[PDB]
Order: sequence, then structure tokens, then C-alpha cells
Amino acid sequence: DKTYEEMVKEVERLKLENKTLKQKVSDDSILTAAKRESIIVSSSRALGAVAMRKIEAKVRSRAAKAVTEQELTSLLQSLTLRVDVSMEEL
Amino acid sequence: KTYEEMVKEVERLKLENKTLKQKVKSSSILTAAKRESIIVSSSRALGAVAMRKIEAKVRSRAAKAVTEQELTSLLQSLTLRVDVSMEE
Repeated sequence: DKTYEEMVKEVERLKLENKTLKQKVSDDSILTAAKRESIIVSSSRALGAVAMRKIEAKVRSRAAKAVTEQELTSLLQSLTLRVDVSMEEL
Repeated sequence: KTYEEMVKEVERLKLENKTLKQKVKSSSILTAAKRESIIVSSSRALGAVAMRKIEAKVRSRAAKAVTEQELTSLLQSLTLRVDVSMEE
């Protein structure tokens, strides 16, 4: 895969299937400072990607009415967007 | 045929839009690729902001998390509400 989304979706999918399998057989290690941080930087980036494309969509959607450089710049500046992001939206 | 119509609707509207843009010059107008460039630029900035607070919510939400399965369970469907304003 490539996109950050796909990879995080993939990695998490394997960690879940990896748990079930350990559940089938007590093999839950404590997180390491690096491990945790690594998981946080990834998840953030994946969720960031979802945030990116939703944002572009909405913006592109709400700026459509503008027809002038002034109007376009005016509309964008006044834009405030509420965005929902989920690990299950990858 | 619904798609074929849109395809025609697009061309039809593109013909109208242009003329409408022209009459407007007779009394500054944004060009196609021009808008695309400001929008992609503006959008990326807002993205970078959404990206900044998301890392903040995830890291914070990774608090009680001390084992790898606990964080796997937690990150399975974690959701965040995020607000981004050009004013930032």
C-alpha cells in the first residue's frame, strides 16, 4: 500500500486479528516510549489524511459560488469547518 | 442516461457560465485553474491545522494506555471532532 490511511488501516487490522488470535490461545506487552510515540504519529497522520480530503471537499464545495478573486478570498477567510474523523473511516 | 445528461449539463452550463462571465466584464473574474490553485493552497493550510490538533487529541487520548492491546482496542474506532478556521 501507500497512502498513510491504507497502511494504518492495514496495521490496525493486523493488530486486532493478532489479538483475537492471542485471545484464542495472555500475550499483551507494555508499550515502549518509542512504540507508543510511533503509534501516535501514524494514527495522527492517517486521521490527518481523512481530515485533509474532507476539508478540501467542503472548501471546494463552499467556494463554488465565488466568481471573483475578491469573492473567493473573502469567502475562504470567513470559512470555519467542523470536521469529524474516525479510525474506521480509513 | 442520467450520466449522459450530466455530461451535457456540464457542457451546457459551461457555455452559459462563460457568457454570463462575459456580460459581467461589460459593467476580478476568477479563471478555472486560478481558483483551483488558491483552493488547493487554502485547503492544505486548513489541513495542516486540523492535522495539528488531531495529533493533540490522539496523544492525549493515549493517556491511560499502557499496553499494546489496550491501545489497539482504543484505536479501533477512535473518533474526533475537529474545528478549523481560516482565522487561525
